[PDB]
Amino acid sequence: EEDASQLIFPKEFETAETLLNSEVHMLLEHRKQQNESAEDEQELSEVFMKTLNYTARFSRFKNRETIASVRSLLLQKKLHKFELACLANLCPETAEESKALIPSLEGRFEDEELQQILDDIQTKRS
Amino acid sequence: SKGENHLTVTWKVSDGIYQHVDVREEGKENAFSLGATLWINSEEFEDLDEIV
Amino acid sequence: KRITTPYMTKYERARVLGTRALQIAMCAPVMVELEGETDPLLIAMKELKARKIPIIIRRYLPDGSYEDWGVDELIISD
Amino acid sequence: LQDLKFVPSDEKKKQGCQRENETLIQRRKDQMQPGGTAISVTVPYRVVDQPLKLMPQDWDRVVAVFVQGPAWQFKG
Amino acid sequence: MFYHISLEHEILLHPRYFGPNLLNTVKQKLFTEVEGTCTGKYGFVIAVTTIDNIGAGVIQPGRGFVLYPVKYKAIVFRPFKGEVVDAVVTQVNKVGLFTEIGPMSCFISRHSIPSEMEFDPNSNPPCYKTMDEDIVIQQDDEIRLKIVGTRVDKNDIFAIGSLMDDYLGLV
Repeated sequence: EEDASQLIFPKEFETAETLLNSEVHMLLEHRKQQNESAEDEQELSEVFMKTLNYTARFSRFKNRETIASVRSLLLQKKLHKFELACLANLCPETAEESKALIPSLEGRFEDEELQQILDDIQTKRS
Repeated sequence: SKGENHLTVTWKVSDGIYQHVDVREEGKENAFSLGATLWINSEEFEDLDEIV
Repeated sequence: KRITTPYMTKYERARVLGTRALQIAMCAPVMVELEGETDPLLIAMKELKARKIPIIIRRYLPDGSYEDWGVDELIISD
Repeated sequence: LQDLKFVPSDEKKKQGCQRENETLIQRRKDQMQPGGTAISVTVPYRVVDQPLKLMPQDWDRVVAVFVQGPAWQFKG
Repeated sequence: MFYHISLEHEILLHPRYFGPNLLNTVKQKLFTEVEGTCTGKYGFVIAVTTIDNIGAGVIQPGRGFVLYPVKYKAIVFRPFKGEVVDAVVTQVNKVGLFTEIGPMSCFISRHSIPSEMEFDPNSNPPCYKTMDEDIVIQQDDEIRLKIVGTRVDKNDIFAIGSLMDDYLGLV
């Protein structure tokens, strides 16, 4: 029954709070830095390494303030916490594209307002 | 560090000046255990309380 | 604001010496100087008497509540 | 020894209690005459607390003795 | 997609570990026990961000171990059917593209990419291209793919992607 296109997710995951790739990058880099300072002979897993560098390739934002800002200026709208993250990860350019990627947005907003939101997010990209 | 047969008593003689003294242990049951007789400058001390 | 009896039941004392002895046998650190006995039961007993056993007794009440009592808080019988 | 009362030393130091130079009591205890009338009288008894400060007159006086265990307690 | 969630775990701690550093030792045992693990329930636990609280250690009767139910918040990557996620193509083959989304390996079968795409077995490296060579996708290229299915394995998850929707594809 699970399909993200129609916004249907398991009860166990519904209460979860989503994270942007830049956000995760800041968290994971904090974690690796903490790994170095308080040095102990401990090792970082392959899943963490291939998630840190992957998030590095798709981190649309780098400045810590740009992440909080895109998140705040987006949550001011009525988006679901899922759309909040995928629109900041994907950074769709045309509103028609955003609705194509996330079909949940169809009828949620008018195209010109949606385009405004997308334009704002895009100007924040670093 | 002198070995399982040793404990060291370090005490503060003055602010920023400390003495380190060697305590020899004998008759240990295990590496973790106390020796029945403590020694310092060849004289014996019966327990830590005697040393203090 | 506990209402159970402030005394250690014979069962509590027994199960404490049993479990604590087993932990000592598995070399969890001992809370009191071994004069050199090695039977974990004798050490666990010495701890108890010195009131140094690191265990709290979770006493369930019939209604479903519970009260945690440190072994150092309540009174030993023997 | 005087009040025949046990007090944990835990609280005594926690209360800030001050020390005597030695344990010597001039205690009151009313004792019955061979005709049965009780009236108290006392003259020096010394119980050991700081033994090496003791003066040459007193040391060999022991009649009864509170021991801790280790023999170093008596050195000298 | 990445999520921040509260999770719980019960760790059995050997009596030899009791003593002063006990709780820090629990914290440390938890990280090594759940980080990097993967489950169909929650996805991949990328990293533990914080430990909410360590529950009271219940001493198990009969065996000396005390079990600590510890609650913690971790970064977890959960894929879903219908997801649209950026993926890095790692290997191109005569039968679809092998790509990676974070820790999750993913595959786009030859039958789920647009009709125009065809395999070029001798390019350096091999790649998929259209009859006009307008879009050519090879190793290290970034592809927006839509996940259409997934299978859960022991400490692993594998997903099957598609490039059939209107705005998927290269970069």
